[PDB]
Amino acid sequence: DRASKIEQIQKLAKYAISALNYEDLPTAKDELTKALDLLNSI
Amino acid sequence: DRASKIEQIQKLAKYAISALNYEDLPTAKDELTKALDLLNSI
Amino acid sequence: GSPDLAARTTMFEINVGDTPCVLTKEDYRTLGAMTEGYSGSDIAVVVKDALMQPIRKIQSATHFKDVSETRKLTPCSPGDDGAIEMSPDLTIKDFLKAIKST
Amino acid sequence: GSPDLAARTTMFEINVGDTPCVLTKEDYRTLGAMTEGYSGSDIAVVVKDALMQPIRKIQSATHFKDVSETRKLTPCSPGDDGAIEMSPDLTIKDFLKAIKST
Repeated sequence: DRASKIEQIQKLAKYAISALNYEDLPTAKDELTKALDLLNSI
Repeated sequence: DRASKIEQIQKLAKYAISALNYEDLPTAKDELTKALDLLNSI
Repeated sequence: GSPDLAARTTMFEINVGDTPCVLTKEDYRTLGAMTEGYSGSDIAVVVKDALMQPIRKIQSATHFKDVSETRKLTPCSPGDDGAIEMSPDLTIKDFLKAIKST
Repeated sequence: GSPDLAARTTMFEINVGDTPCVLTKEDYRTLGAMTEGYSGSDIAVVVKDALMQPIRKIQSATHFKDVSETRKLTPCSPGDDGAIEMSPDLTIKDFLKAIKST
């Protein structure tokens, strides 16, 4: 972990980006969050 | 705006990703934030 | 003098031509006004950029949903019922995007 | 029987060979143990994946800093003094990454 946690944030922040490509704010505001919380979990 | 605000979040969330590629948590926790706040500004 | 929302309307038509889409006339009238002061090459470039879009959507978006004939997966958010993580139509919204990006 | 942290040490060497890097012996001793139970093809693949890395860094990272001879910009976070938005060395940390990704 960590080396992966740092890798999963990116995984999240990507999905989030991919989500805004359909204006899906819901998913976005969530993944961009599950990600941030985790960067604090670091 | 908006059509752009939605475009600048992605711009942020990218930089954030690019930042974690040097383990730079500082930048990350910031851009991934300036971005989120803005998705709420939507 | 350059095209006048009237001449710009037809210009969008012409460049799209047969390309499978559904922008009703209404939609063209709009893109004609969005382009006040644009030129033929301009409007023409514009339309070349749109299109190549349905393709970009499937190139960047890594998450496809099934809308099936047997099966027909396409780019989707992932909060759309069935999102299958794995690496569409030309709405007026597509010509909209390439208006700013040029 | 497969290589034993000893045979795996040299295997990492061999595949790197002359490739400009600086992993001191210490570093190889490490990658030799990380690979307990690995095979020649394995360790060999592993090393092919590392490398091609310095290249990926410059391919994905769109933000280069100047560390200059006249000028020599490279991939950087952007919170590094001088980050110039616009589209490196083989540390032991590079062989580290491709250990998980395989």
